[PDB]
This record gives sequence, C-alpha cells and structure tokens, in this order.
Amino acid sequence: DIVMTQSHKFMSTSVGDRVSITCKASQDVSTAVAWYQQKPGQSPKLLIYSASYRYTGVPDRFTGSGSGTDFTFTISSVQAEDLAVYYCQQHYSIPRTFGGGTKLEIKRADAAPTVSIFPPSSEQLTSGGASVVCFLNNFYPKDINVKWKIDGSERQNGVLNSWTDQDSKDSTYSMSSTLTLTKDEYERHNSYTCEATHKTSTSPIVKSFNRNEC
Amino acid sequence: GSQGERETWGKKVDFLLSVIGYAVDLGNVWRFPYICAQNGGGAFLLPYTIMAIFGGIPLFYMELALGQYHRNGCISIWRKICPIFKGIGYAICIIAFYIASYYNTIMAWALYYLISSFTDQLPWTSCKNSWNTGNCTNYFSEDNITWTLHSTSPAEEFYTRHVLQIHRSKGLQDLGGISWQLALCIMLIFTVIYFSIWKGVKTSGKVVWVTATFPYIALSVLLVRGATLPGAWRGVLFYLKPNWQKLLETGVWIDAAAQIFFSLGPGFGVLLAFASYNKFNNNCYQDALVTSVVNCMTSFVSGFVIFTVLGYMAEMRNEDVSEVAKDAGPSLLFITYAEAIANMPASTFFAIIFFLMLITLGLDSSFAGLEGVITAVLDEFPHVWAKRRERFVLAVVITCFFGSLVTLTFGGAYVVKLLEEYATGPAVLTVALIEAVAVSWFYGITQFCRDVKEMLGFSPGWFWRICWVAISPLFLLFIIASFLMSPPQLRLFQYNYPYWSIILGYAIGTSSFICIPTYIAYRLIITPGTFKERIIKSITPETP
Amino acid sequence: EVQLQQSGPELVKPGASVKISCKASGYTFTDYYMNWVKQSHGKSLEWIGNINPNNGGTSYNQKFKGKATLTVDKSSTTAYMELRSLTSEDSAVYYCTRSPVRPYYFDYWGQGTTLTVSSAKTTPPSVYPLAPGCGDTTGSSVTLGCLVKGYFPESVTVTWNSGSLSSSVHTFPALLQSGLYTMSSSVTVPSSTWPSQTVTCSVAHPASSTTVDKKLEP
Ligand SMILES: CC(C)CCC[C@@H](C)[C@H]1CC[C@H]2[C@@H]3CC=C4C[C@@H](O)CC[C@]4(C)[C@H]3CC[C@]12C
Ligand SMILES: Fc1ccc([C@@H]2CCNC[C@H]2COc2ccc3c(c2)OCO3)cc1
Ligand SMILES: *[C@@H]1O[C@H](CO)[C@@H](O)[C@H](O)[C@H]1NC(C)=O
Ligand SMILES: *[C@@H]1O[C@H](CO)[C@@H](O)[C@H](O)[C@H]1NC(C)=O
Ligand SMILES: [Cl-]
Ligand code: NA
Repeated sequence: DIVMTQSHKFMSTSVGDRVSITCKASQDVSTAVAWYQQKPGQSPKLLIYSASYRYTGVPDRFTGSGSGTDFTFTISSVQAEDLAVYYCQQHYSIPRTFGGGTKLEIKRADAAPTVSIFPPSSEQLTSGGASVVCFLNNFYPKDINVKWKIDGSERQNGVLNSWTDQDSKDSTYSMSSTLTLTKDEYERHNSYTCEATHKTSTSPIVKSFNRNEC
Repeated sequence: GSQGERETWGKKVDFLLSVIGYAVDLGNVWRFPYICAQNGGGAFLLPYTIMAIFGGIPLFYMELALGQYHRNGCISIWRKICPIFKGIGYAICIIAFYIASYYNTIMAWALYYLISSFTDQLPWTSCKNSWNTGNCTNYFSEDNITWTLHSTSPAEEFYTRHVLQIHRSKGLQDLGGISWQLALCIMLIFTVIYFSIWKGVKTSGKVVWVTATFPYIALSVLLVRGATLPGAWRGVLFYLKPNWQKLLETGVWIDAAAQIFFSLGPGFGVLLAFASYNKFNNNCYQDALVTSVVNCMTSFVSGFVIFTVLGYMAEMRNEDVSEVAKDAGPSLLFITYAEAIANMPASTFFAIIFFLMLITLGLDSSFAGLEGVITAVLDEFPHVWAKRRERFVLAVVITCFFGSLVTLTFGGAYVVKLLEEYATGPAVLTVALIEAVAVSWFYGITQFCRDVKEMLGFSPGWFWRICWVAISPLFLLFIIASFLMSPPQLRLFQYNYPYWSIILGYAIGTSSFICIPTYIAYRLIITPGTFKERIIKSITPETP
Repeated sequence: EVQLQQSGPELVKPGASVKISCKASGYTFTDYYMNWVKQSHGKSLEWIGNINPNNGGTSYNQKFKGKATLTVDKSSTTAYMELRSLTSEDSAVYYCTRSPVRPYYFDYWGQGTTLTVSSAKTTPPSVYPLAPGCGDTTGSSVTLGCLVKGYFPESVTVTWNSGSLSSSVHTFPALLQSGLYTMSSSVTVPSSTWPSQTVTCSVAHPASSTTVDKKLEP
C-alpha cells in the first residue's frame, strides 16, 4: 500500500506571508496528488487535483507543485479565513490514503485578553449547584495562565480550562475557565475573583464580583 | 509395397522451428505476463519453472518420444499400445474442433485490425466515426477532462462497436446474427492455412519459417520501442516486483502449473504428429529441452514487451499499472495496447507489425493444431484416405468454418470465452492425464525406457523415470482437481455470464469425453472371453 | 448545486449495527463513484470504500473488509453504509463523498455523520443562563453566555437569536468528565442593544431530541 506522510503536523505563518506545505509519499506517484482544505467543523474541501491543477471555485491564491514523491501546496496571500487543516492525498493505487494533516496556525501581534467573570444563575442555584465562570476573549498567543481566588486563596480544584481554536476573522484564541462548586459552599463565600497572566502585560488581569446581589 | 513408409521432414531446423511455432502463440504474449505480474510478480518465476521441470518437460518429451518412436497418428498409436484408449485419439479430434471454433476468430479480429491499419490516420484515434457514442472521449482533446462511469475511450469504442459489434447482442441468449467482415477475415485465414497444410509437412515446415521467426522480430521492435518510452519503468517494476507472500497462496502454483501446461500443450497429439514425420535415428531429447525453453523464455521477454508499453501508458495516465491492466484477455491487446501504440510516432508501423504479429502467432499454432488431427485420421484410415490430402483438409477446414460461424456472431466474443474456459481446458488435462497414465503404467515405463534406450542408445535418467511414473500424472491431477473444484464465474465487458453457462460449458466439456468410455464399452463388449481375458488382451498391444 | 445530505448523529451500543444514508443531488447520480471516508477525532482521513451506483460495484478497503458494507439505491439516488461489530474505535465522523473514476479526487463531500459507540445512557443537557452581574462596569461592549452541563454524547448545538446576529460569538468546546460532557458559549454584543431588545440562547440536543431556550436576564 501507499503511505502519505506529512512530516509537519503544525505550520506557523502570518497573514499575507508565503506558506508552503510539504507531502511525502511512499513511492513515485508522478503527478497524482490532491490537496484538500478542511476548516474546523466543516467537510474536507477539494482545492488541488493532479499535483498542480486547481478545482473549480478555488481562488488563484491556492497553487500546487511537485512531481514524483515530494509535493508542495503553496499559498501566496494567507487570509484570516484561510485558517484550516490541509491534507494531501494520492489517487492512483488502491486503496486511496491521506496525509496526517498539517494544521495551519496564524501568527499575529499580541492581544490583551478581555476577561469577564460571571456569577451562578438562580436556575442553577435552584438545582443545588453554583458555577463561577471566567471568560477570556480575544488574545494571542494560546499560552496563558489562569489563576482562581475564592476569597484571596488560590483555588485550584474544580477548575476547567477550555481553549477554542484560532479565529477566522481576527485570528485570536479564546478560552473559558470554569469553577464549579456546590450551593452550600457558594453561600459561605462572597467576593469571587479570577485573574489571568498573559505575555501582553506583566500585571495579571483581575476580575471580581460580590455574591451579595452584585 | 506401394506407399508403405511415411514421409519425412525436409530438414531438422524446419520441424524444430515448427514445434517452436506451435508452442508459441497468443497466450505466450499476454497470458503469462498477466498471471505473472498478478501472482507475486517476478517471484512467479520460482514455481513456474518448477511446474515446467517437474510437470511440463516430462509430458512434452514423453509425447515427443512416443511420436518419433512409433511414427503413428493420435488414433493409430493407441491401436499398438492400449486399444481401449483408442478413443483418446477421437476425443482430441473433437477437442481441436472446439478449439478451432474460436481460435481463428481472434486472428480474424487481428486481421480486421490489420486491414484497418492501412489508413494514414488510425480509426481508434478519433471519436468522429459511425460507431462511436456521445460518451467517446479521446486525447488531443480538451484537457482537464474527467472520466465518467459511462464514458468510453475511442479504442474501447472501436473494439466494442465495430470489429466485435458486441453491443448488438444481449449475451449468450441472443447473439445473432453474423458479422460478415470477420467471416471474410476468418475465411482468408482458413485459406492461408489451407495453402499451408494441404500438401503436408513439406509446406508447413516452410511457412513456419516466416510464421515462427517474425513474431520475435516484432517483439524486438516493440521491445526497443517500449524501452525508449518515458516512464516505462513502472510496468517493469509492477511486472517483476517480488511478492514472496503470494507464494504462500496454494493457488498460485496451480496457476503456474496450468499456465506452463497450456502453453506447452503436451499430450494433445500435435507434438505426436510433428514427431511422427522424423528420422528414427534423430535425437529428440535436446529438441524438447531447448524447444520448451523457447516457449518459456519467449514468454519472459514478451512480458517486458507488453509491460514497457503498459508502463508508458500508465505514465501518460496516472500510475498503478494494474488498473490499466485490470481486464485480462483480448482487451489488453486490442484496446489498451492498441490505444497505447496509437499515441506513438509512426503509429501505423507499430500497429501493422503488432496485429500482423498477432496473426503470425496464431497461424503456426493453428497449422499444427489441424496438422495433428489430419495426421491422426490419415494414419487411422490409411488408403481409406490419402487419395488426396487436400480433400480431407478441405473437409476439416470448412467444418471449422461452420464451427466458427457461431463465433462470428455479435456476441461471438462471449462464446470465445465460454469455449476457452469451460470446454477445452479441463478435458485436455483429462486426456493428457489418461494418456500419461496409460503410457507410464499400462505400457510400462520400463519398456518405454527400453524404447528410448533403443532410440537414443541410452536409457533415460531416473529423473525422467520418476517424473513419468509419479510427478507428471500428479502434475496433471493437481490442475484437474483444482479446476473441477473451483469452476470459474467468468465475466466479459460489464456482463456477467448466466448461472447456467457452466452447465452448457460442462456439456461442451463432456461432449468430447463421451467417446472413450463408450469405446472401452465397445471394445469390452465386442471382445470375446471373460473380463480378465478380454481386458488382458485389451491391455496387451498388437502382436504384429 | 451539488449537495450530499447525510443522516443525523447516532448513539449506538457496542456489538450492535448502524446504518448511514447519503441523499445525493445536483448531478447525474449514476455518473460517479460514491465513496465513504472515515475520520477519527484528531486523526487523519480514512478511505473506507466506494460503490458503483449502476450495479452496486462495491470496492472496499482491506482494513474495512467485513467491517463495512456499502449499498446503493437508484430509485431515490441514495447511498448507504452499514457497520457491524461496533467498538470504541468506530466512534468517528463519517463522510460520503462523490468521486469520478479518473482522476480519482473527492470533489463533493457530505456534511458528515457523528457516530458515538457507547453504552452510556442518553443524558439531557442542563442549560443555565450565564448573565453578567449588576455590579459590573458597562463598557462599549458586553459579553454574555450560556452554560451546558451534563449531557451525552457530544452532539449539541447552541444558537443565538435564530443565528442573527452571531458575528462575535465564542463557542467553547465540550469537556468530558464522569461520562458526561460540559460546554459553554459566549457572545460579545454592544451596550446599545441590551437590555433593551430580546436576546435568547437556544440549546439543542439531537441525541436526546431536546431543545431548551433560555433568555438572559440581568
Ligand atoms: C450439447 C448438448 C448435449 C447440451 C445440452 C444440455 C442442456 C441440458 C443444457 C445446455 C444449455 C442449457 C441451457 C442454456 C440456456 C438456457 C436459457 C435460460 O433462460 C434458461 C436455462 C437454459 C434453458 C439452459 C438449460 C440447460 C441447457 C439446455
Ligand atoms: F487445449 C489446448 C490445446 C492446445 C494448446 C496449445 C498449447 C501451446 N501453444 C498453442 C496452444 C493451442 O494451439 C492451437 C491452435 C489451434 C488449434 C489447436 C491448438 O487445436 C486445434 O486448433 C493448449 C491447450
Ligand atoms: C453514454 O453511455 C450511457 C451508459 O453507458 C448511455 O445511457 C448513454 O445513452 C450514452 N450516451 C450516448 C450519447 O449515447
Ligand atoms: C474540468 O472538468 C470537469 C469535468 O466534469 C468540467 O465539468 C469542468 O468544466 C472542467 N473545467 C473547466 C474550466 O472547464
Ligand atoms: Cl508461458
Ligand atoms: Na504456448
């Protein structure tokens, strides 16, 4: 059989920069390689077929090259909506195999994380639970620290961090820090505080609220 | 007095090239490379040679030895060996007929191509013809093209809708009527074999000079042509890539055994007849050895000749030559290979010498095929026959024409497969098996070694002895059992044959076999005395 | 134009079987091979096999031989894929994609089918409105949210006001814990439309066939 190998699982590029993804096959393939673009949450979209030929409905900024074993997918002008995972696939020998997939992460300037803390709703308090939320929106890069404080003490238990994928408009990551607690423990404390440490600034962004009817 | 002793060959090289000519045919060209590249690639050489040495060569040399020693026909030799098995000689006579019904129609196709190749622009290049559909899509045409399930190439369209006109038939059920062009082609074929067989071995031995030497020339031209083609290394790679795991399959060996048998074709009586008209003092061991080595090496180089062009064809397209080599049969040469040589400079040349090469391959084999039966009947009914040879030859030939009339139809190709797979193959193996068993066990392999000892001056080795006693009847027995066990569902041109076809096939498979047990019944029913007495006198040969 | 509409998500117990449909439209159905590609979570694409709509010419993969069974119907132009002996590995997203015979590219794909193979009970999601406090500082923009807690499987859809508008919605991925998933959604909308107009988040769980709508209240 045939093994389509994409040695680089991740590739970093910037908006407008020239990016090129490689593709290594098991044997000689001549010019029988197709490139697909799969955006997060969508079906794989055919961009290139037969090494260099473009499919209909594909912009001029997408090109393909290579003949033999090593093949290259080239984008001259990377856009914010070009954020996707690109696959290479052979189409000559049965069975048809795919590449490992090269996720294209976009590099941009740093962005200050908008942090917003949220108190447990009454609908959740009725059930007998209480979760304090801490949203971190529009920041870059992905690496960011999140520290919790129930009453000045660093809370570490019951904390869940959820990182979203990069954005397709401004290329900014966004994460959610969730602190789930019981109702009894929630009604024994007042001022909740969540803080975030990013490389944008040395001083962590601190958000706080009061349980006493805000 | 009078005629008495039979005629002899004009020269050693004539009959050497004659038996080489019979040995080498179409199947050598396309069958072996396919079964080879499919079954473990180059590794297929390992069992194939074995099945040759242990299986093919002993039967070949035994048949040849009997032929040169007894100088009798396929029917008359059993009279002086084992009379009860005289029916064997008859069985073959029927078999050949079944073979001669489709074998010359293929050459008729190649002839239609040959006469259709005299035009400056070959028909299967363009789509603007009277037989092409709207599906016909060809090259030197708009690019970016994307093939469709229903789309068809101009070569496939040409072979399908014109020379075959197979679209005019719904299958085996309704296949009529007849394409008169192929009738004229095969008529011309029966004429060119008529004028190459009617006088006997003197003429055949001279026509073979051309019909057996030219194919190697054409294979050399297509060889150096296919070698100079870009990306031709793909077909050779796919052709000789070793897959030793495939050697673990119990099937492959069978394919190899069946292949070497049906490309050497021993015990068919043709080699017997060709050996009959030779010098008693003349050696035949070296003959058989080399001769075989020719049908085989010839197959080996033919592999390159095919897969170089198939490699280039897989280069202009997109690789995995197997895909361009999925269908095995007449379509590999008449469609793929033709469309392949079509996209080459001076394509008329390679086309003419190509199809001419096909006809040239079939001609000699056909010569010998009829020759064996003719010799058999003439030796069986001497005086009763030979008033003229052109009379009996004319009879059997026109008989083969009427037999091929079922094959000259639109769905004729279908029949070609039905007769090639179901009818001939099992039975010949069967009659070859019965023949080998009868020569090795009934006549006694000891007295046979005494006959060879009187022939060449020395007794044949213990290798040939053990091969004749055990290894060869086991070799045929293997293919017999493996065949019967797994009759093949067979398909042609997006059309699966009906479930009942095999039944029909078995009929065509048994209609030739019914003569020998009924002849044993005729003999044992006619021979007086007891079963042991009549069967003992029926096991014992002619005293005079 | 050319559309390949597959079937909805399926939650099935291990050892059972599951069938996926694929309504093809916008082209001549008999003019193209119908393929099926498997995609595991975080893994690459995996070709299961194709089928010829004319005669049901199925061409499978050695890795999927006896694992998948492709069928086709011309009377409705719909291709099916059946899976037996379901394991945790089969828990993947499946696509049905059109392809010509040459060159063999996958031009049009389906929207996908989420398959979950687990004996876990279908658990309905808990929708809790995530509203800002009354002591927060209202700036040029306000961020809102809705919390989805405890559901199975990962099949869930959170929409905002019938998808109008949603040019600033950050949806956070689901996290698995104790056999139940949990996710959250946020939206950044200006202060000139809140709390004046009506803003409501809609949580839909197709596997449990439930739909809870919650309006944000300060
Ligand atoms: C040469 C002679 C001895 C062979 C005759 C054997 C008979 C029994 C075989 C040979 C051909 C066979 C037939 C081939 C064609 C058809 C048409 C199909 O719609 C029904 C089956 C049927 C009707 C088969 C029945 C069995 C059959 C008639
Ligand atoms: F059953 C089998 C008969 C003959 C073979 C031969 C094997 C070697 N190469 C030539 C093959 C066929 O030769 C011919 C050509 C025309 C004929 C014929 C034989 O019989 C009467 O009409 C194989 C199998
Ligand atoms: C092309 O082939 C299909 C089936 O193979 C057939 O239905 C169609 O009629 C053909 N086109 C033309 C123009 O004949
Ligand atoms: C490429 O080939 C396809 C085959 O279906 C065709 O539909 C398409 O129009 C071709 N491209 C152009 C630019 O014509
Ligand atoms: Cl051979
Ligand atoms: Na041969």
